[PDB]
Amino acid sequence: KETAAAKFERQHMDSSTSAASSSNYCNQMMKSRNLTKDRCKPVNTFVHESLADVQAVCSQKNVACKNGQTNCYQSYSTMSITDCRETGSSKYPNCAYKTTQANKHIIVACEGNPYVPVHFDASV
Ligand SMILES: CSC(=S)/C=C(\O)c1cccc(O)c1
Ligand SMILES: [Ru+3]
Repeated sequence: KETAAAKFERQHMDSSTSAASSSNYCNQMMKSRNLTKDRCKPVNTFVHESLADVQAVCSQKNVACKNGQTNCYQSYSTMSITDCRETGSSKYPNCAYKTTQANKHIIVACEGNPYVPVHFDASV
């Protein structure tokens, strides 16, 4: 029932803050977005731009996806993001993450009709 498009919004959209509100950000957000459910998701990126701006990336710079598919797109403008990376001492169910804020171009995979983001591939 959760569409792929909806899952992308759950995993990767946080339009509510301009930047990572705190060294705590990742611990709180991975948990509440259900990314520490069955395992600690090792790496995950949140984007702090509007939904419209992030959906519009599917019409921007077409680039190869890390997996070799052709349906990835790089943003022309930089975007405000937060990178969440599991710590060395992190142990499920107490998943712990380092939080890093940045401004970078994002790369997303897009699929469907309508053609919308479904995976976060990379930042550059
Ligand atoms: C690491 S890629 C780099 S930083 C590229 C850009 O900023 C970029 C690329 C194409 C068009 C454009 O207008 C901007
Ligand atoms: Ru650039």
